[PDB]
Amino acid sequence: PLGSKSSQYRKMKTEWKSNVYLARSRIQGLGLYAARDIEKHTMVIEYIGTIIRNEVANRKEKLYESQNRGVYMFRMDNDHVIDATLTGGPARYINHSCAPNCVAEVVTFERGHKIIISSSRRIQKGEELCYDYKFDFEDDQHKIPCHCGAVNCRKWMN
Amino acid sequence: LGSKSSQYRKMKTEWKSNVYLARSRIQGLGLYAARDIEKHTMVIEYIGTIIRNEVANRKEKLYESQNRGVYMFRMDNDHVIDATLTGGPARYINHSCAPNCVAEVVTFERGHKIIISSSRRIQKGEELCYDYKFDKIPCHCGAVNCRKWMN
Amino acid sequence: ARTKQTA
Amino acid sequence: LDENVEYEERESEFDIE
Amino acid sequence: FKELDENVEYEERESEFDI
Amino acid sequence: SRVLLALHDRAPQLKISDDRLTVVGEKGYSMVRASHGVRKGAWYFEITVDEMPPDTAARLGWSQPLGNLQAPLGYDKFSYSWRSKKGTKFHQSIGKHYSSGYGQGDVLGFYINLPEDTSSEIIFYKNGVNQGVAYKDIFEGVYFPAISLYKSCTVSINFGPCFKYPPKDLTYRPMSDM
Amino acid sequence: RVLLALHDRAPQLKISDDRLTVVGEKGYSMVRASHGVRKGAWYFEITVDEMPPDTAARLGWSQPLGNLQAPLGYDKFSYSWRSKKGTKFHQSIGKHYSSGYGQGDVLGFYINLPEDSSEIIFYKNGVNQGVAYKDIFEGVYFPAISLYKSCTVSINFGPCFKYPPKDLTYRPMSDM
Ligand SMILES: Nc1ncnc2c1ncn2[C@@H]1O[C@H](CSCC[C@H](N)C(=O)O)[C@@H](O)[C@H]1O
Ligand SMILES: Nc1ncnc2c1ncn2[C@@H]1O[C@H](CSCC[C@H](N)C(=O)O)[C@@H](O)[C@H]1O
Ligand SMILES: [Zn+2]
Ligand SMILES: [Zn+2]
Repeated sequence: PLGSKSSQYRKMKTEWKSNVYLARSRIQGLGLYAARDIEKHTMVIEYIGTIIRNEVANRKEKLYESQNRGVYMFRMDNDHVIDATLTGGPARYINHSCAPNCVAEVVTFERGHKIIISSSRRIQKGEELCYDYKFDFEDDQHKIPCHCGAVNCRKWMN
Repeated sequence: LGSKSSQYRKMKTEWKSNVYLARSRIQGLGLYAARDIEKHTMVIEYIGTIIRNEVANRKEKLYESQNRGVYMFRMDNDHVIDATLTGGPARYINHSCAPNCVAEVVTFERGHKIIISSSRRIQKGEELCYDYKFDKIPCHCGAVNCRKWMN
Repeated sequence: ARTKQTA
Repeated sequence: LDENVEYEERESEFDIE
Repeated sequence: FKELDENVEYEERESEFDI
Repeated sequence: SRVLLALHDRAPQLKISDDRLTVVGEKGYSMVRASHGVRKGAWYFEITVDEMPPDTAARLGWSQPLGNLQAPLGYDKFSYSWRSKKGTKFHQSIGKHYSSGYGQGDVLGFYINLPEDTSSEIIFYKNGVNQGVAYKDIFEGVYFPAISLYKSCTVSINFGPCFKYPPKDLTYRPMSDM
Repeated sequence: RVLLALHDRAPQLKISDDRLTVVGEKGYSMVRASHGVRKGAWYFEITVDEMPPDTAARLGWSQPLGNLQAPLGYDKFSYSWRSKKGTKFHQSIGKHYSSGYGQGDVLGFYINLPEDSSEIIFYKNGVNQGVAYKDIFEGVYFPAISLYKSCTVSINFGPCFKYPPKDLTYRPMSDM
């Protein structure tokens, strides 16, 4: 059952621009920031992009990696990935943190899945938005370091 | 519809929304449906002072001697509800040979009550009427095949 | 490939 | 009030003056 | 880079997978 | 047998769940009937609007077997329907003012009364509230619960015997009795 | 400025520091707002922040004499709207009105008290749910929250509402 998720989603779609702005991250590169105070359990922004198949995502990642082009992919389900590297929305910029103030969740409408970024606590204007990426844990030569800067940081994004 | 008890409590909180007084086409004043009432709905209570028969006989003679109109309803064979002084709008309900309401005594531990319930679906602005049940004045209920006589 | 995930 | 009242009869309720 | 107001389905090319 | 959405008596573009109690619309109005119909007495069923995005709509109610499946409920003489948009009632494609609208999350009730001899009646319910008599003295015949959807909305039907808002002002039998 | 009252409240309810969020505790209990209205058309909003399994709310309007240790709608002094099944309550009588509401819904509360035709109207996510009561008792009415168990709601008195009604005029409760 959808509960209030349809209304929340549609309301978020008409005012997400008032919730966020883009700026230099204290964590890495660019990030998204709260343009205003955001209450707990608020739908903030949708992760938007081009829906691609798994093997497409594997080919594209190697091409993206060929160009030092970062990770802008978000898995939608077992068979599909949202690629936001070349086209999509500003949610691609939300950084990872060990002390996250947002969560990422799939909402299942009949017209398709949507990746929604929601508040897990009250967020104050000017705070950087961040969620747990939940990257697949991997090997050392792979291993990627974390600079979320929070106290009790796990030190790795894996 | 549920317990007669809970129907009654429900009715007591909203009976003012069920009825209104107006000049009757039958006689004097009457009571009319302020809205649509589905069949077998409790509409209003006939309230008053519960008195035994010999008290009612003496009270009735006293009222007539003072030219005040008497309003009474016989609950059972030994008790009458005198609404002449302590009654509500249910005392203005007229009689009809083709009634749309019935008057029933609902036994309760608290005490007995006279409840006027709808016998069919009733529509807003229709006059409310039950059958005064009889044992002689002309009846002017206006129904087809009127029984012509009362009291 | 490496992707952000919900779970 | 909107409820029934039970009459309380007097000892002499039925007597003649 | 082009923004999108909604998700869109990728239209793969014939040689999408080729090296 | 158990009362379900009909296996074959239905527009092929409609997407019906495997328990055959949920249905999704597809482009223009198209209809599915229930597997059982009623011909005498008073009967009842419920429908929940699971999802109704903007610019989708439903027309719900009762249909005779000759109700056109590639048309909205209420299109011809063989059906009577209630439209999510503005609460309009439809019969022979004429829409009359009836109730206010309904939408996602609403649980709708459907009462039909086909009395023997010794007037027939169609009544709709919105989350347990009696919306009044929509059609009186309807064509004699057998009537099936019927669902017609406009675009990709989703509804679920409940034939009984346990309803979310069982009527207390009317006596009925649950459609599940068939 | 309009807040949840800090003494016109059942003590067991947990009021936030901002006095705009309340968490329930066990059996139904009520908090009223600090300001009430006798006349005019007024509006406020409540968002259901959290509604765990088996928790519930009854939300609406209460006169000062409404029982704080009881659900809203318990007596003659209040009118409420129950999360479970959208039931309307007044004098402990539940009647079918709308569908249910729960976590993440944004509820709107309208009252009209003309000088002298009163009505109470509820909204769910900007959708008018219909007149719930009419010709209500005369008096001073306060925005009122009653909660059953540990559910969490947040009240917004205005003037900026998430779903400002588009079908009638009002003033925000915040104007008091
Ligand atoms: N907590 C973190 N520590 C180190 N790098 C991070 C990080 N969170 C995000 N990043 C970087 O950002 C990428 C995710 S896309 C996030 C936006 C990025 N900061 C940008 O300016 O484009 C990751 O591939 C990683 O390189
Ligand atoms: N069907 C009927 N025909 C003629 N008189 C009637 C009547 N029903 C009620 N009445 C009159 O009303 C009395 C009952 S009290 C009912 C209210 C009454 N019409 C009034 O205005 O006071 C009866 O004694 C009789 O006098
Ligand atoms: Zn970290
Ligand atoms: Zn007569």
